[PDB]
Amino acid sequence: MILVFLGPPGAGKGTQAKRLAKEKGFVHISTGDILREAVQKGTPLGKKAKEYMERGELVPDDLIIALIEEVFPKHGNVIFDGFPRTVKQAEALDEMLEKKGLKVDHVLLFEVPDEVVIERLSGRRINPETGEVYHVKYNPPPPGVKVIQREDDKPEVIKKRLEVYREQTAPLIEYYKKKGILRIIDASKPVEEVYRQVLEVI
Repeated sequence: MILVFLGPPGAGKGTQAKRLAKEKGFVHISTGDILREAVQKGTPLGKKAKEYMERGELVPDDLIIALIEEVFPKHGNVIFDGFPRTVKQAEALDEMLEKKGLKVDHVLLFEVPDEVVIERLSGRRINPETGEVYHVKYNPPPPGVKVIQREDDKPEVIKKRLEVYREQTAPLIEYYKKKGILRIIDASKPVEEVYRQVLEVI
């Protein structure tokens, strides 16, 4: 079966993805990985994707689709983690899948209140003399170790970032809602209870 896992950063969706992959025997797919490998190996699509990045352009959607179609497991059990990102990608993904007589079975939307995402992300502190990460609330640094707060983790910026995430994702969500395949997960819950919801929907 094929699953898509979507959610903003801070939602913990990849932890859920990796556990399910391990227990059930899915291939976990991050498009970042497949792209990086193709570009490094210098395959024909790897080379084409590369020219685009060098110019300052996004890699076109049909290229990412073709990269996925290349390394796609024969058994057809995969979890897409954070992809598609747009409606356009969703349409092209659907198209290449049905070319194999396969479909997306479930899309899991990991929902979590803005308030909680801000607390998770904004709380982060970095030792710039190692790069070792801490959290003012969850895992405080020793009083004494020098730590900073990345500009990006300021509540202002994160707020902006969720707003952009929603603008981009709303139409994706609606597209999957229209097909009757969107399952809502309450990701505000303890990790074991989130995993319970995922198992329930599948």
